[PDB]
Amino acid sequence: LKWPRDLRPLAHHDLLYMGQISEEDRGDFNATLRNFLVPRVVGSQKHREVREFIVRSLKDLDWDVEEDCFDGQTPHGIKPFCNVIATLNPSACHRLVLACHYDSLLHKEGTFIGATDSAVPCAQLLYLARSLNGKLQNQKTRGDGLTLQLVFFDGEEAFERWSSHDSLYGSRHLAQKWHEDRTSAERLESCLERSEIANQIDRMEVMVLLDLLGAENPRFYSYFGETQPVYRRLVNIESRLNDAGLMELPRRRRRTNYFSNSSTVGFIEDDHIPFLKRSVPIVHIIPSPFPDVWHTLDDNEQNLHHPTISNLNKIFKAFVSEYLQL
Repeated sequence: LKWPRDLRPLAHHDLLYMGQISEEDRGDFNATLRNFLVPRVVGSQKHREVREFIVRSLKDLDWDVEEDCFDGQTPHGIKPFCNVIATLNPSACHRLVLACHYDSLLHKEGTFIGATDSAVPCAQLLYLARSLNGKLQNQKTRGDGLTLQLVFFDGEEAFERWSSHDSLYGSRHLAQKWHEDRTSAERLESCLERSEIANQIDRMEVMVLLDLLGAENPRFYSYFGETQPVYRRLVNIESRLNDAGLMELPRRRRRTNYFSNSSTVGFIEDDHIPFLKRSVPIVHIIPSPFPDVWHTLDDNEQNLHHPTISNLNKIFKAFVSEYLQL
């Protein structure tokens, strides 16, 4: 079976313009990121402040923003959680869904910033929205049944020992709410004709999950067959960007090669898992191997590699522009 949306390739000139990262872009992304570079412990004050910042930032760009709050029991007792869900055009039938988590790991030995995990991926999502905003507001006007949706999960990390009950507090909750919330094509703007929509979860066209990003030389693989047609667009985009000479490398005539055009499995359990059990196609942008710093106290700003971040932003901007045909 083919992908349900025709896969039409980014115009060369957009490819170039997405491949730019000016001084202002660097400044903007870094100023976005600085707000995240604090420990974001579930239930904490800084955690709350981080959430408020995400919300203000998306509402300031006329997205619909939802704060999805609930309490859950954990090995460390009861905790409040708030997922943040931002949707450009609510009434659009289908969503390209980009996601990360904004909670940080409770480390035993001290303050854990969680720069790759997932401060940077949270910055990346907001940066995309801010930099592509004019185009996103133009795309919305089409009313052609597709929009962009960002989710910033809460409580992804295990408090004690990773298990089915201790991890993914936010995803498990939202996946479930949305599965149970019934709808149909006739209640929604411009569904594709083949569509069989019985609930909100059916409206997630593909879920692209970002985690552990910001270190040198990531290596990604396609972790899901269902989503290989989409994963391929990442490989192709990285390649066009290198051809165009728009990747940042240490010497001239080098090429990045982050997205390996091959696959493996892992099943690195994550925020995708509860959506996957209800048939939501998934692309997990997570590296194999995990970085140096994973879950150490040195997952901090000093260990972030700004040339890699820039390159990835290029790929993500272009990727979103191609999927949504901006």
